[PDB]
Amino acid sequence: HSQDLENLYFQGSMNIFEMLRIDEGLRLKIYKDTEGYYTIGIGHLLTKSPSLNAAKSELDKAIGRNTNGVITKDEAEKLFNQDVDAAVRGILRNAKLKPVYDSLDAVRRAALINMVFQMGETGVAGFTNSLRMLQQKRWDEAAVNLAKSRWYNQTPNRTKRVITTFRTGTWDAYKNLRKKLEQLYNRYKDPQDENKIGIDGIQQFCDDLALDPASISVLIIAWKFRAATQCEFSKQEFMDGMTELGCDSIEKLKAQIPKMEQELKEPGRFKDFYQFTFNFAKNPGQKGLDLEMAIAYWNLVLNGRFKFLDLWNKFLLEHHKRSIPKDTWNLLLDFSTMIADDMSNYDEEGAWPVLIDDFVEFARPQ
Ligand SMILES: CCCN1CCC(N(Cc2ccc3c(c2)OCO3)C(=O)Nc2cccc(C(F)(F)F)c2)CC1
Repeated sequence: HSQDLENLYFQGSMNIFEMLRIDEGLRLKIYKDTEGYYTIGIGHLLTKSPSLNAAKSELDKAIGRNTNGVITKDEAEKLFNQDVDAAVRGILRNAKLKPVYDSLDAVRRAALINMVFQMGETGVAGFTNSLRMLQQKRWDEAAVNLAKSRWYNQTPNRTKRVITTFRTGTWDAYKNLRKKLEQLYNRYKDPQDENKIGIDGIQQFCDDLALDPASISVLIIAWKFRAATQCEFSKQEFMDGMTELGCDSIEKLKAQIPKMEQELKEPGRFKDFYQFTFNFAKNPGQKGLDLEMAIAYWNLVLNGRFKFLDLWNKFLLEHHKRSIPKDTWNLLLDFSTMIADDMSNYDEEGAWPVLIDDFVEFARPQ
């Protein structure tokens, strides 16, 4: 009962959790962070173990049920609140942070905690001049000074909101952000289902971004938004992606697209994108991907990368209808990577899909 959120009902509805939900984002399924470690919620590290089962054990232990690696928002808030309590304890025994923290009102304390989550105690303690201004209630001067920092350059939109919070002592920046995202989402949402954007809204989104829906850039955007399926774009996907990408407008999203595209050059990221495509393309009711749909997506994602793509098309157009399983999809990229220009190094004993064995027999003589 100690962690029950009902114990916080005397607070405002806006709080540090909701603040970090906007500034960092909330994930309700176990995922791997930057450094490859299993994480959930708002940046809550579960374990450094490579074992997902280990991560699930820790999570189940913490939540008190068999989660299967999926939690609710309220469960994420409980984890986050533990983390906040630890951050506050640290602040309160730090001679450079305690005096300013103690001096601040509740809303501005949240802004300081936000900073500590982003940059750690040492990072925040480096702002000696600005912290002194805050301790002295010189809010406008503190705001001006913080805006000159590398922090501002690293995360300008988050930093601006945190600074506004210090300037005003209100949640205005966060109310405004939420409203801006709601109003933007409302431009695209399905009028018959407010939980998602349908085909017409996706088209409008593409048009607003000046992109052809058939372009690889649109698939890259879906990948960055971790979209579940090609047929719709959920409210949760839209909000989570805009949050993760640090964007509260179409202009900002447009400026981010080239950066998304560049990520495909970093280690493992093209493979991640390629594998994502299968799940996105497949009918949610089906386990495999219809061959015709697989061809369409292969032609988008592998053109200019897979030197045998045209022969692959010729091969498949002769083939009978089948569901392409995930493993066959995934292994085609590995085939593309290893295969010699004349196919002379294919290992028939490599446990490739039969489809690829058959392709090599078809192609070697062409
Ligand atoms: C070779 C693969 C081509 N590809 C297939 C999927 C098409 N499509 C759904 C869509 C988008 C626009 C359409 C349409 C269907 O029919 C008419 O106009 C989507 O990408 N949907 C989508 C779903 C969630 C998020 C997003 C995204 F974030 F905008 F990128 C797009 C876009 C074109």
